[PDB]
Amino acid sequence: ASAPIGSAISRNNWAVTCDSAQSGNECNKAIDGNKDTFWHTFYGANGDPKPPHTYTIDMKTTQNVNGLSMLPRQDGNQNGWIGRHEVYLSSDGTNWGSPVASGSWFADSTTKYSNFETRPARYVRLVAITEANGQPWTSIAEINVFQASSYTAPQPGLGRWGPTIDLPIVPAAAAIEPTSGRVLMWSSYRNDAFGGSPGGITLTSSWDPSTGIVSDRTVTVTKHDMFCPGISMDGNGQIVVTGGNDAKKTSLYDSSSDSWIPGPDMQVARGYQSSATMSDGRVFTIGGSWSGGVFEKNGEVYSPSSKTWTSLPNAKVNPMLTADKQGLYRSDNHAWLFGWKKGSVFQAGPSTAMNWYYTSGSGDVKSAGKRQSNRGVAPDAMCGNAVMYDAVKGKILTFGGSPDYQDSDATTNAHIITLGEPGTSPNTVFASNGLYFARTFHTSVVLPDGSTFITGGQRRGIPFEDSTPVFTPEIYVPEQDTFYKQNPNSIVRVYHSISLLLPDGRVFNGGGGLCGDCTTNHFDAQIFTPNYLYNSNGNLATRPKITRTSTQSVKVGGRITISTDSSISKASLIRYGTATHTVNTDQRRIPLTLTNNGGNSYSFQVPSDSGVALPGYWMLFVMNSAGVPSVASTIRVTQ
Ligand SMILES: [Cu+2]
Ligand code: NA
Repeated sequence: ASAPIGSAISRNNWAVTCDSAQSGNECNKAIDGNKDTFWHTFYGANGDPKPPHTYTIDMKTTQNVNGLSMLPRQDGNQNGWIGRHEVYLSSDGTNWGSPVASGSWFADSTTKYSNFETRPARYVRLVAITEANGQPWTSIAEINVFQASSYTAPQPGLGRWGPTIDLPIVPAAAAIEPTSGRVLMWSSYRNDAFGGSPGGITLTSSWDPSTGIVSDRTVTVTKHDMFCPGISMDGNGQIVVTGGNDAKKTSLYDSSSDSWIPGPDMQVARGYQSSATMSDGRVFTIGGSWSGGVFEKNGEVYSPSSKTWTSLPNAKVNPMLTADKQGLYRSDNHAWLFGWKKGSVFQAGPSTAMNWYYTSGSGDVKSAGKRQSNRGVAPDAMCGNAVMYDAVKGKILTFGGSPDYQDSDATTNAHIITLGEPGTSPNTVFASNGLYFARTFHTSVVLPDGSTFITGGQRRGIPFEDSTPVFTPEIYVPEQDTFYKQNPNSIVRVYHSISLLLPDGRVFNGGGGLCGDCTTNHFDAQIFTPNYLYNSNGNLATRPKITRTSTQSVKVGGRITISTDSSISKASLIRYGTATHTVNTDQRRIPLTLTNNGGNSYSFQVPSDSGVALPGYWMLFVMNSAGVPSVASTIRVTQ
């Protein structure tokens, strides 16, 4: 199940309008209180008019609306189940604006919801764009609208949340398809659950930001239930998905061909391990006792060229284990890995102990010291996040998490780690005064300007429970060493949530749940628009445009020339992300130094070290003096 974020609005005084209604299937059956009766558009003898179909409610008065529920027909018949839809709100009945929510609902008879930020409205409209099975009708047994306790206008200058993207699944794993710009999401063998999988199948769903279309596909060709995996974008731009529900499998997603290819089986079965792309395009993984057994799981490395997994038994997992109370089942999970120079992999945590992993010969591990600051040694921070926001300067910000995976209080601890050469102990300091809010299961992304956006989580980690939610996101501004609260959202984002940076510079945040019958499944995502996209008036700022790119494929150390439509002050390269269970080993930012060629023509060199400029796809953003970023250009970085 799912749940709405508000309380049902009394349907007494309401007045409803339908585009069509078959007699016996009146518009009003949708608001009778009887689940046996439903509104149904014309059929048979009244003809079969195709969607869009629309349901408009006049609440007579103004309510602080935050959601809607749609119970489909409960009579065993599927006809009229709503697929694609859009939700609109109006104070007047004529001016509807942009949808506050849109997306697709799964094809079943369960109640479906639309949760969105609170907005005063007297009118609500639900547009059924499609029918779950591609037929013409639209049927609704019951429709409800929910209201918030109160309404507080977002504060100016602090970003904005919305709209809501409704999905058929809980997106507990997601990636950006670099060639298409779509967000690829997956759940498990089911849309809302992972427990009890026969393995071998995964439900995926894609959202296209340009069209707003949500497309779904069941992947069986790799014979892998991809829930709880390792995820990396290799040196070729293929997304490598490892283990999880099918503990030894590897599935490869090729963005180019929009397809899934079986990969080689790993040497060791794992679930919940992290994997990290290396300076040579190879993928290194270690740990993962969620599945495949609980024992010491040492490193192994994937070669995309030979398509083999090779064990690195001397890259030992032992030094990175946390002191988790549940033991090894959790202590080797979600390592904070970063591919670095010369085939090295840095492990920044969650264990207090940081380590250098080496991939030559049969592997090696060397101590990189303890995460600590003038305030003391940092405790284990399972599900804390770690972001490389300046790969050139080896800067990684770490924050949040808790000593144990669950039933433990989250911390506000935040640190800056500065990496040097593999093998050396990196410098670590405390980040400002730590987070404004202790959180675990939160997610984050590095933004075009080098700031880190952090959102969601709870103060005490209780998987599948929406308790102690943190609704106020924070942004860390490295130049200032200061954290800033942003406008809060209304949907709890705790365990199984995700965040990705979109090519347009906005953040996609969604998921949470995946517990079958629980009521904490969140079949949606929201978009957070950072204040760098608005001008002073609260309107969207005008964005610099990248008119020309000399090339879209460059070797490390290579130069790129661009022309813009306006003078640019800054530019950054952001590697495309992948995300699940707080882990994102693929995102990273490289600040670029620009050569002004005169005439709004500029060049920059990509760093010559492939451990900095990890191969794969990257997003190129340019910023005007105002700080407003362009939409990204996609550049492939090869060694
Ligand atoms: Cu999980
Ligand atoms: Na009804």
